[PDB]
Amino acid sequence: MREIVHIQAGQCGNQIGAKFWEVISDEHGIDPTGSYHGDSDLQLERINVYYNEAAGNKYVPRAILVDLEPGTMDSVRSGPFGQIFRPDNFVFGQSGAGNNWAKGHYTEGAELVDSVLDVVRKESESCDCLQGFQLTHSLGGGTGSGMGTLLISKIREEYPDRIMNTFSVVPSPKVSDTVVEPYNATLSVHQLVENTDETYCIDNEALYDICFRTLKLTTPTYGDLNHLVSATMSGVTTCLRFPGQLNADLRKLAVNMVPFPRLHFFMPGFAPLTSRGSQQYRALTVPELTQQMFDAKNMMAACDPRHGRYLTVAAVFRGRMSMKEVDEQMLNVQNKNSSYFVEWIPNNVKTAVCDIPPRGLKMSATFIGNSTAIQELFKRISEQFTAMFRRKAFLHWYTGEGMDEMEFTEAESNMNDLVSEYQQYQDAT
Amino acid sequence: MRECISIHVGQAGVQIGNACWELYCLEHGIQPDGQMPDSFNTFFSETGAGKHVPRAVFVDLEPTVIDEVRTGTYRQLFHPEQLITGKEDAANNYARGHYTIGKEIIDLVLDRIRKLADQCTGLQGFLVFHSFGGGTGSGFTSLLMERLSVDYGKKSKLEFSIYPAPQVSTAVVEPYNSILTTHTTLEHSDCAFMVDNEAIYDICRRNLDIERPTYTNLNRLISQIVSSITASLRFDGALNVDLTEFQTNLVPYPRIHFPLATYAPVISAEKAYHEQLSVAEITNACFEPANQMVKCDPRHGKYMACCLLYRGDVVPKDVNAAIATIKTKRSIQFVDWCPTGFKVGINYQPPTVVPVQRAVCMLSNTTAIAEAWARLDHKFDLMYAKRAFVHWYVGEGMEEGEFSEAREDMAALEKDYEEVGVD
Amino acid sequence: MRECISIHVGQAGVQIGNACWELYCLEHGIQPDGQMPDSFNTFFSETGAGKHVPRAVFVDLEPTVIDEVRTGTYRQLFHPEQLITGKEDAANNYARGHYTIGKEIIDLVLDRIRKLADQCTGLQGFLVFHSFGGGTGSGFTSLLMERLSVDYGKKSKLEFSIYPAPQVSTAVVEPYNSILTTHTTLEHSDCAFMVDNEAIYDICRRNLDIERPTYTNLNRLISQIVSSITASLRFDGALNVDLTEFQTNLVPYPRIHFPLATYAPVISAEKAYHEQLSVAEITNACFEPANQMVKCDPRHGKYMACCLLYRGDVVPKDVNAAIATIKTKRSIQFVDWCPTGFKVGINYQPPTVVPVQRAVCMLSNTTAIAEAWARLDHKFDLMYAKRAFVHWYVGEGMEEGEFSEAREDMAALEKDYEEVGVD
Ligand SMILES: Nc1nc2c(ncn2[C@@H]2O[C@H](COP(=O)(O)CP(=O)(O)OP(=O)(O)O)[C@@H](O)[C@H]2O)c(=O)[nH]1
Ligand SMILES: Nc1nc2c(ncn2[C@@H]2O[C@H](COP(=O)(O)OP(=O)(O)OP(=O)(O)O)[C@@H](O)[C@H]2O)c(=O)[nH]1
Ligand SMILES: Nc1nc2c(ncn2[C@@H]2O[C@H](COP(=O)(O)OP(=O)(O)OP(=O)(O)O)[C@@H](O)[C@H]2O)c(=O)[nH]1
Ligand SMILES: [Mg+2]
Ligand SMILES: [Mg+2]
Ligand SMILES: [Mg+2]
Repeated sequence: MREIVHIQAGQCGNQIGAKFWEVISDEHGIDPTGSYHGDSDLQLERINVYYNEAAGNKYVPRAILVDLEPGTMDSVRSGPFGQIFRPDNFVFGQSGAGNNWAKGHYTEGAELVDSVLDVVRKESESCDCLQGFQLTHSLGGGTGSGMGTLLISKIREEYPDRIMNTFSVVPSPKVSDTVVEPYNATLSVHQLVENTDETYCIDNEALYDICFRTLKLTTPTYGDLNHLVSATMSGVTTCLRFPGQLNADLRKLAVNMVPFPRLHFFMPGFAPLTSRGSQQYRALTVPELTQQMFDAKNMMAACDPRHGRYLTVAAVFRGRMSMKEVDEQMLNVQNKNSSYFVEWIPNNVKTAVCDIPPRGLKMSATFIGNSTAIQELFKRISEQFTAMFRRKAFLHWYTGEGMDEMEFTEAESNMNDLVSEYQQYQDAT
Repeated sequence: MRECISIHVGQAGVQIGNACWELYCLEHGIQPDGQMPDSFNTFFSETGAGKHVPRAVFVDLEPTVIDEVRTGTYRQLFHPEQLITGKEDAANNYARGHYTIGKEIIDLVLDRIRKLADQCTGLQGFLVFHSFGGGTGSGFTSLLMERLSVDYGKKSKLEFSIYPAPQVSTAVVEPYNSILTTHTTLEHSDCAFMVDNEAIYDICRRNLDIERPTYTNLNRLISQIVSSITASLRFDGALNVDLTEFQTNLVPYPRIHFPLATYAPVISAEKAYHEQLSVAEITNACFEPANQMVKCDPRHGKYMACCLLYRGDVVPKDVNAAIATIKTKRSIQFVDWCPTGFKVGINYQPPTVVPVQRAVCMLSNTTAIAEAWARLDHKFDLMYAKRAFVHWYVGEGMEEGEFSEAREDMAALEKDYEEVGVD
Repeated sequence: MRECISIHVGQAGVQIGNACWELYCLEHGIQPDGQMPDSFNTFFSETGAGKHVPRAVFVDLEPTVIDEVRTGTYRQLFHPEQLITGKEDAANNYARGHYTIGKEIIDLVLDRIRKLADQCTGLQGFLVFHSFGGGTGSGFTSLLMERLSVDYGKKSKLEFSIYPAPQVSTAVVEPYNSILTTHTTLEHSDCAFMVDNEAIYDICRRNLDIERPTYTNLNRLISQIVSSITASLRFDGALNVDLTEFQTNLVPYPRIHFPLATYAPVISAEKAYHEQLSVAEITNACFEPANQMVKCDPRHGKYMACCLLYRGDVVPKDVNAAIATIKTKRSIQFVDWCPTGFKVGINYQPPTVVPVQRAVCMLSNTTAIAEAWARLDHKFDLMYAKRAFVHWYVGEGMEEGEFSEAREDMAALEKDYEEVGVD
């Protein structure tokens, strides 16, 4: 029970799911065809939550693939794990969003949304009990910006109780791959702050850093760039899919963490990370997995916890392990970094211990962090917005789609409303 | 499913297209007979039999250069209903290409567009290879673009053009062409492209080891640019940038649509060694002033927007360090209020050769191009100060004040880049 | 079991029939000797021995062109009791074909009909290949059709005729032929057919790559039309439309029976490639004004009814999308109170060649043809304003007021299409 429906969008977020469902394939023994080959019977006991068991020894990914041009759908279906999906669910347009938020939200967003909302309805009717919806997209492109954000407001009109999480990549701090990355951020900020229950936020540059600092890689591909988020997403629900000594799921992570509904923008953390040969010369145990999390460099969002204040801390472990080896490590590290936290929460460290490791190393941990460090990135992004707005450039596209300045201004004000509230609890102690 | 047709106007555009479709057939393995021993709908269409035809329309008012295609090696490739000829040329008279002769065969060429637009469904851009030198390549260019915004309006219209040279200038009334054509291509073209002949020579002389170039070799440089702009549609890279995005990326204000093309690395055969051509090495050579194909010094203004279309073998993190260098310099500087000034595009296809590892096309919408108009305004004033050659345009039905109406129109064009340059 | 006989009147109809039965023998594999090394009773009948004869009657008042069949290559095909000759021609005099000479050998030709009507039992239509140019092809035409409605009355009578050209006009009294023949062919013919010589030339010149056509090649175009009208009787398609239905489909009011034929695609041998000829591609070329064989612009009126006879390789759903395009346009427009204006006919037989995949015959009963009568009424007024050439028709026994009685008869004909055009 408590099955989960998967929605994709954009062009970056599809290739992540093109790697993420490969992760879920070997976390359940799923072949590239769709059949079953696992040996551990703990997989089949909760197989239903990410897969419909179709007729005749089949398993299909309960996932909704959405694009606006036939290129990326062709690349998925031709490469690995493309025939595993259902051909009914390759629901995609023909135009391409043109790297415009307004094309993905107003003109071309209204076309394909009806084809999606039946498929959302067909899966939600077919599911016995529904847990929540998940979305993987961009905040820099066109299809990831407008099309995904247009869906979630229609879903909040449908379901009040169902949770919602977007693994949305933050627009980049210093490198500028997108020319109009403020215009794909700020118009996407307003949709995320209203009706997204929890929201995952990953910087681009730290993902380049973690693939270069700890691992010391020379030619990092997107098969190894985007792979770290694929293990990250699996560690969020790894206590759902298998029993544990202390289980967890998506509702336990929500109500523990989010202190007020406008403050729900989180940061990940994963451990352990080695090189190809520099992997045994380290005591890869709980205290090494302890101190690998809490440093500044492990955060996939490029932010310094020293230049900010936390609010809550979640931690999800994998593999069999003891407890006082964990618990004292999950207690003492709050005291060495004592002033970095905030006063008004006793024991803000949420612990979660599954009993199944990844297919690989013996123990693993997934960190879910929340701090006031992220608002300092938005002041750059609000500066990046206003630098392209104090001359009022790039308006005739949105004017051609039809939009006043006030929709730009209030969303920038609502971006500043995020500024006025993460600073508010940071100023408090 | 996605298409992009091409039109060739004037004699200079045809010899560009003779080398362009020479290259495209070598890309997808097409013979000159339209034969090959997947997704290439952008430049081709399939017959009932296994033959492919180009989406090209060749117009000319003189019958000379089209017979060079109708009798040349690339003869069997073209539909004979595409090959359109006139009888009497405009003959370096813009008023003849705009009023006299071009008004007659305008019906045939526009009718061939909708005959191509049947099988097209993802119509994403137009290609008009027109020069500003000849009268046919300019006079027909204004008459052609007026009907298409009446025809489509929303669809993309791109012009890979040839800029008239400030020193090595062949004809006489070439200053008269540019001021008259300004009102059309600023009110119809979504993104025009300037290429000067003059910067190509030293690239041929120094960087290509042949001091005395041929016009067959001048077309080879631009033909590599046009392919790598289409490198996202015709193939699959990890970051495919389609032609709808470029006119939305590179244009901060809808009048400013004049970038410049820059192909790099440009090496010779003997200099293929003594180098390694890494992704950080070659992009600094892109911003070198003597490697671009427009006679404009980039350190005489500021960059409004920049684009980089990679192909061959490219890792983005290796390019991420390369772009981080160029922002952290001082002689290279941007328009300051545009801090996000890069558009990156990667294709995993090698740059093909016409009889290396990677290649870069750089598209930089900058303020360095605005001095080239002032060098051509200085040519146009004195030839109009004498009222020279008025009796040919008025001799072919043109208002004298239509020069004067377009005279102030360049001043409103020139004050745009001056206004954007300051903060 | 189903039959359709053919009659050829005048010199111009015989040379049509020389290429028609040339084509029919190549259809069913018949030699010129009536020999072949199933259901074809429409145009043939079997002897006691294994020989087949055509159901054709060749009449002429001059003995010239029938000797070209009696001595030609197609000599042994014809029954010598069918080959009927006269002695003195009408010689471009309608009163001679209607009163003088044609009254004598009228007994023989009508007697040959019932000799053919013995073996016929499914008599479904008549074919009268008559021109309006020559006097024999017009004067005998009026005398022939009067007896047949007395003979049969209920049976179908079709006339694949030749319209006199508004500019390229050979004889002098060709305006005198049309007004006099109007009362017969509007009161006997179930559905007449107009074909102009003039539109055939540019089809030969441009679309067939031969600027200088021959009358042997002019007949090849109409002979393909006549076959594909009979493509449902002589063969089996999924939607066979027999000749009883056309006169019931295409006729909203029993006076309006003047459609026009349109064969498509018309290509050359070298232009057989550079195309694919899909069922949506070629039907837009049908409504092109320069592809029809009647000098009438179809965008000068409205369509009352349209018919489409397909052959070759056709899927109806693929044609269903093609017909949906033509209703969803604006320059092509119908008579509005007839919203069901298509008749589709599919045969799974390829269009045979005379020394491609599919072919379309378009039959469009429209209001664009009504201007052609007014172009010919303007010719007839001035030649009758002088009372010119009255002493030949009155010189061969004709009333002067019989011109005047038929003069207002065209006005009642012309006001029909004007009345149907408005709502
Ligand atoms: N970490 C990654 N970032 C990526 C990847 N591909 C693109 N991007 C980033 O995502 C942004 C571009 O968004 P998309 O790839 O989703 C383009 P999309 O389909 O959403 O819209 P269009 O612009 O209409 O094509 C931009 O900031 C890129 O730097 C990837 O594989 N990994
Ligand atoms: N890009 C390019 N330009 C060329 C080439 N050869 C000549 N030109 C330039 O083309 C211009 C002349 O234009 P044309 O296209 O030949 O002339 P046209 O438009 O047909 O008009 P007329 O010949 O005057 O009737 C001059 O500025 C030449 O420098 C070439 O191979 N490539
Ligand atoms: N369809 C067609 N019409 C032709 C051909 N040759 C001539 N005509 C036309 O036929 C008309 C002349 O009619 P004819 O049939 O030759 O003459 P006729 O009816 O026998 O009468 P006379 O010769 O005057 O005794 C003119 O309008 C010619 O343009 C041909 O090969 N095909
Ligand atoms: Mg995309
Ligand atoms: Mg020329
Ligand atoms: Mg005759």
